[PDB]
Amino acid sequence: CRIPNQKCFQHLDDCCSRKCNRFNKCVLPETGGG
Repeated sequence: CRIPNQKCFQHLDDCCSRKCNRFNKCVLPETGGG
């Protein structure tokens, strides 16, 4: 899905995973990058 490696914010919904790290960046889910 839409690549989880972007910047994530509260009202910023882009990364399909919504998995964010300590740098407020999206990270890859266990599902992958579909």
